[PDB]
Amino acid sequence: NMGLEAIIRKALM
Amino acid sequence: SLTEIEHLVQSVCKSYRETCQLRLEDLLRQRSNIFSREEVTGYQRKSMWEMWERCAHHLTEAIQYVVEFAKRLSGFMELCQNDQIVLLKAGAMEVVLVRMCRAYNADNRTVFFEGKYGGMELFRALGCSELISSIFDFSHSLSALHFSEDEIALYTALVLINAHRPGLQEKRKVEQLQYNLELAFHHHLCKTHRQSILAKLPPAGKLASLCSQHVERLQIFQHLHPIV
Ligand SMILES: CC(=O)N1C[C@H](C(=O)Nc2ccc(C)cc2C)[C@@H](c2nnc([C@H]3C[C@@H](CC(C)C)C3)n2C2CC2)C1
Repeated sequence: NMGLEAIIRKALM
Repeated sequence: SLTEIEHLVQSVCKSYRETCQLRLEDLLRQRSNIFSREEVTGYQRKSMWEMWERCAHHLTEAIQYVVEFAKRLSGFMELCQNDQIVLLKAGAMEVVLVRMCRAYNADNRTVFFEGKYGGMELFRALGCSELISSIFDFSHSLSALHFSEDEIALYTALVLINAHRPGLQEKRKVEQLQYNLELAFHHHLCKTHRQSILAKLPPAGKLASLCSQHVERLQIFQHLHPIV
């Protein structure tokens, strides 16, 4: 899901 | 060696405890703090949007903790950025649902929410009775199994570290990490006489996917609703 991806990208970096 | 496996188990547990929001002792202690009927009606009268806004903010908050969990895992940071993301996309929400059984109290069928426990009725404003009810049943089933902290830590590690996710670049590296985790977890299950528990697990894929969809629906339509 793209919504989930946005949260994850930010959290990683 | 046997000692090497044990290093892995303690390490995974360390990282899981480090990235839980509240220590399990704290969750159990606060089971006594229970929302009064008036506080329940407080939540029930809120607008659909307001309730989903709060719920999604907490769904999001939990996912971020799951990302921290992955960071602290042994080989995870060594994987390429693409893989790190693929695995988190596919598994983070499922981890969130597993971690949720910790905050559910089976005695009275109530759950930790914003400082106090309350029942299923607390979420009437969300409107999705079938979905909410299913999330409760899922947590109820997991609680019945009496997963220990160590079991949750290792199992959730395996939910993330899955080598069959579409889109992985370095499949072999991920197999290496998954296999070591299956080794450590299998050893731990043997010593504790708990080998059969993973057979009893309820299925989490459909549920986590619905939660992810609701989280996304709110981000997409934020301009249509009040500033937050
Ligand atoms: C210790 C701690 O920091 N928290 C514990 C909370 C908890 O897991 N509660 C809970 C458990 C089981 C069940 C069945 C329901 C709930 C609400 C955790 C929390 N608060 N809020 C939510 C969303 C989940 C969503 C509710 C769902 C009915 C849509 C709101 N969540 C979970 C983490 C995503 C914060």
